[PDB]
Amino acid sequence: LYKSNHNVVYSCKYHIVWCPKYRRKVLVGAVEMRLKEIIQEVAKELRVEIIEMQTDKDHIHILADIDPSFGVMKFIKTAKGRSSRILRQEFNHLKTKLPTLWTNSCFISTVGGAPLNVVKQYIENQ
Amino acid sequence: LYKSNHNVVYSCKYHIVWCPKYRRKVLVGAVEMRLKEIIQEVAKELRVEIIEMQTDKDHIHILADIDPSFGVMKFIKTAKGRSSRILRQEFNHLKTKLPTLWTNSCFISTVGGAPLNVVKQYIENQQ
DNA sequence: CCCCTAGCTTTAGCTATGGGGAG
DNA sequence: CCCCTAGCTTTAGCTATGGGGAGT
Ligand SMILES: [Mn+2]
Repeated sequence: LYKSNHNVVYSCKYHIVWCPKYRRKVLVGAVEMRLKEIIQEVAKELRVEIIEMQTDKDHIHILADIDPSFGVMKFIKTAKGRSSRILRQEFNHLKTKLPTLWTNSCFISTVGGAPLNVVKQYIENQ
Repeated sequence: LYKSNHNVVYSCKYHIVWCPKYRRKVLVGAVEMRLKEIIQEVAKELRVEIIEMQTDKDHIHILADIDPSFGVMKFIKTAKGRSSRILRQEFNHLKTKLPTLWTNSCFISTVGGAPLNVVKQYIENQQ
């Protein structure tokens, strides 16, 4: 459930989705395997909580908990950016067949239900 | 439902709650009236979408849509900070009875349900 | 709507409530 | 757990995945 940063009590979870360039179904086999590895590593390094993360031929789906003071875009930037660089060094076709691994676009959807009774305990905890 | 910033397709809504210092029930009458006014003004200025916002004696409750690239804490900072300064200039007791209007704490809860079928249209919209 | 730019990491490749520009 | 600091607006009063020092 909830977690607390310096004086900020939060529960922030997002549904993030992004596709490779031209929607090329390259996220398969060893590539999708490596992709998830690097993102988990990034998440640990950026204190991001990876909840759900399944990969599909032409897109990835991540559900993460991120400190509102940190920023979703910051996580996405390291995720997309590092993956592209690292992958393009291992899987050569990613570099030759595509100018970049990803696009400058992503899908962000906030997830969570109105947590009544947790609001009241917060208030009384003040 | 969804809005698009430069290449980012988003739907980010938060439930924000914060209380005045010492939980002093000062957010009533003309004070609560002015509080909501200023926040609405701030929201317009920061392109924040004020959905729900009711005030209570010892705490405010806001439900807003915020561009993920902008940041929730940025909106919160301007909201708490501006309100505190402006209010304490109008309602004198707020300055004399309290050292500051708010505390350095707030409650942030993400709200929204898994939008299947919007995910797919996004993907297919990627050409 | 697209190419450029500054900012920052991956020092390559992605973000910036981004910018300026058609005509 | 708290007081200080830099950053930024409100130029007062609030944030910073904040900091550093005392600390069951
Ligand atoms: Mn899917």
